[PDB]
Amino acid sequence: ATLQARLGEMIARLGIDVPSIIQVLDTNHTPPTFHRTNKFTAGFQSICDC
Amino acid sequence: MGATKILMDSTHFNEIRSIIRSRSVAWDALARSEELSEIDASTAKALESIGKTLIPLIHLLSTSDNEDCKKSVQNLIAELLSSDKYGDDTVKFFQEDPKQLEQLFDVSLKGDFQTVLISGFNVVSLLVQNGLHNVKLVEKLLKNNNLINILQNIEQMDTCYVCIRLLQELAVIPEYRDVIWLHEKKFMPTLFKILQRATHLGIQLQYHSLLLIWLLTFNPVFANELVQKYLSDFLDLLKLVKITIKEKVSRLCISIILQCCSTRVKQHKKVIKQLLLLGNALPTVQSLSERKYSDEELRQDISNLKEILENEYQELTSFDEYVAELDSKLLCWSPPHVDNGFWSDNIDEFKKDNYKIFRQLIELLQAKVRNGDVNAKQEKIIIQVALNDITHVVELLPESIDVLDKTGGKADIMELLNHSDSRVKYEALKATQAIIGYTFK
Amino acid sequence: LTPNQVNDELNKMQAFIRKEAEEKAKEIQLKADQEYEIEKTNIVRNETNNID
Amino acid sequence: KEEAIFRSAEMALVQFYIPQEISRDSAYTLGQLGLVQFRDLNSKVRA
Repeated sequence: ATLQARLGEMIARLGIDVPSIIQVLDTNHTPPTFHRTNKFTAGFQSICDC
Repeated sequence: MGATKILMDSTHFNEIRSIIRSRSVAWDALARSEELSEIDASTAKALESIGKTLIPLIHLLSTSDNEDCKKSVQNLIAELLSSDKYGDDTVKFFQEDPKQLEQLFDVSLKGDFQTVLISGFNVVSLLVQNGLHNVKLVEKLLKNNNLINILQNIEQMDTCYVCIRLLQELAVIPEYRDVIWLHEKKFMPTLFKILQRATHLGIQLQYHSLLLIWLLTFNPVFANELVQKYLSDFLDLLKLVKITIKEKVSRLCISIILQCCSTRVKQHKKVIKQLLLLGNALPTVQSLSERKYSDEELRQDISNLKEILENEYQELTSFDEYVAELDSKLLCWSPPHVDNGFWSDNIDEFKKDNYKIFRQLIELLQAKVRNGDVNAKQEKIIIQVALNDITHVVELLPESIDVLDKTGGKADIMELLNHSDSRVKYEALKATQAIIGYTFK
Repeated sequence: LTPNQVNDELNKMQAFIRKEAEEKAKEIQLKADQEYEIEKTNIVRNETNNID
Repeated sequence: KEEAIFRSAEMALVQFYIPQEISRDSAYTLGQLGLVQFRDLNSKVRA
């Protein structure tokens, strides 16, 4: 939702009225691995998942 | 459903149609109020529902004094013309009797801004049919003050866009193309203002505005007139195309520029080409060619423009042209990058008559320095061009150093090295380095 | 909601592409008509020079 | 709300269709946003 809102804000900033919406494609492939981390945990998580 | 129909985007025109369609009590209530005729009421009854009764409807609209009722009737007529279920009948009812078209046009171009816009759109749609062009009626509509005032009001973006689209559609037929340019000064400055302002509706306004200019650019005489009388907008069109986002606008701008610079147009081979060089068009065209335009037609137009610019640059590489420019003042910058440079034949010719051209250039520079008007921007540009040419000549012919020293050119260059004009200062420093580095060694 | 919005946006994009294609076709038609008028008059003169 | 990470969060594979004109601007704003990993599309085409 945030990504779509940012894209819409960009489209408003630009002069093009052509939509550029996006939709989810649920494949069977393995999704990537995402870890939000604060500065108190970034080094810890990096050393752990090395 | 008719030969052709308008295809306005109607960002606010559709809202205007809905508002007009919102109020419909005037179709029959006016007759009860002794305003509209009973036959007029019967005709408007059909209009209320979503071949021959058009003429009495037009007569009732003309005779009616209630502006709202006239606006509703005109909106209904416009919808019938636009609607596929009645477009063919609407086209036929005027095609088979073109006499009433003039009366209908006279009925239009009046009332409120929305009402006037709707009536004008209806009139344009009627007059844009394959038959019954009615050039005189088109000229009268162009001379109408209401439409011109609506078009000039750049503040109302929706109204300006609607007026521009109507004018562009009315210029599709070449029969009315010449009459359109008859009042070019009335609208084109506003049209060029729209492009200047740019540099959904806003993008759409530019596309038709560029189309309107391009459409009128078919006639070579009109092309030359537009290039001359409005050279500022013609020059700024290159920058607009460079900064444009949509590919259609850039393609239209490139096509307009090419048509203006086409060899068919009179004085285009020289005056227009030089004006392009006066606008730094060569690097812009090179960058545009570097850019990967999606449209194949746009790519072909860019290639043609690049070829034309290359031919103009080659023609500008004439030593005779450089001599002629040096004969007068206000030297141009396109020759001196080749003739006093890659075109060593020009330098060899300048060598003749004991550095005659070098002596003339040194005399011009000394006169400019002694004039005391170096602070002038034009004088600064002339001095910079002269310094660049002198530096180019000195490297080729070391013998000219003695001529410069005898004429005081070395002292003048040294003094100019301290000039506050940084652009001129760089050229002066380069010339001094060339003279001291090579000849004085 | 999102799949319906995605379908609506896809339809809008298709309509925009169709409108852009129609505008390009109209511009091409106008340019072709102008070029035909320019060349045919020149071609007519070239072919009728012998007759003249 | 919050989207903290024990091990990961449910992430989605999303396809993008964009117009040619605004493609570079969309790429720039996405890069300065920096949130999506593009999988392989034209890796067959060599450098």
